[PDB]
Amino acid sequence: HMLRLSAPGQLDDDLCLLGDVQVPVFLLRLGEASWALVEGGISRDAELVWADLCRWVADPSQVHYWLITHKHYDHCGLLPYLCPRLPNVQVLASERTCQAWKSESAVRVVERLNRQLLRAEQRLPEACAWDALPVRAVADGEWLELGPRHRLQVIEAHGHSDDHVVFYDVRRRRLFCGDALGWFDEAEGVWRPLVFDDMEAYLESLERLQRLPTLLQLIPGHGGLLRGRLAADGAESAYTECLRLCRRLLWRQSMGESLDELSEELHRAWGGQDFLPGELHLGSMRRMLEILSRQA
Ligand SMILES: [Fe+3]
Ligand SMILES: [Fe+3]
Repeated sequence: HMLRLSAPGQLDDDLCLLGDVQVPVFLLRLGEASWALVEGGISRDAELVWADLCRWVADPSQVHYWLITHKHYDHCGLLPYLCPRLPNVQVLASERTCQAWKSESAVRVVERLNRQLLRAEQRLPEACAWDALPVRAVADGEWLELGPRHRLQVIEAHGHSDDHVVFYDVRRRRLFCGDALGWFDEAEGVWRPLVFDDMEAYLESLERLQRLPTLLQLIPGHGGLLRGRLAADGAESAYTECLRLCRRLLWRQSMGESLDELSEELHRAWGGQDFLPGELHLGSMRRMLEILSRQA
């Protein structure tokens, strides 16, 4: 579709999509000899993303930054496998995201979920320890001076997860929004909410993101780049779709429907029977509905 760029390769003068559009890694060209990556993908894509990267970057020591929106397994799975191959990279993540990588139990969930995505054929590259990643914690509101033409602000955007941040390039009216708006369903053309931590924070984050200067490019954690009206109206539409889901929940609960019943229905109606993102399955759908039920 015209308003959505969802193919691997070049997306803008400074911007490329690496790997699988469902779990993409974005490549920013910061200068003649300087690059950044945005989003951290899934572990099993290490060699695919590496192969794509080397088509654009002849010298991987020129990759200087890796920006991470949140701790979910599908947004940091590549780090232990590709960081050893990027000797100059600095991983930029929020305080709470960095904390997840020094938690034994959290690292265990991330690795189990990523291992489930391995094909029987493949073996992962040699990994460095999660607590040995070259990370620099970034704070809410901090300006990331990545290069002479790349200045991105860190914006706290909790609610999808308790650590989630977004990255705003105001020069380009470009927002890397992770999962904070949900999952864009390219079938129906609408956002599907992904409220896995706190509904009030998720909605509050979307209110603040609507107050940004009008977006030209909106780049979520899954599905590629959105432009035109999809970017300009994205945060508002995601807010609307979350309220719409709340109302549907309260409607059907008050007709005696159990959450498991509605979890099944919604999972079906959104296409769950590799269409939905890996993080939106019956169990996590059930978790989101639980969260919305409690906060309403
Ligand atoms: Fe997520
Ligand atoms: Fe995700």
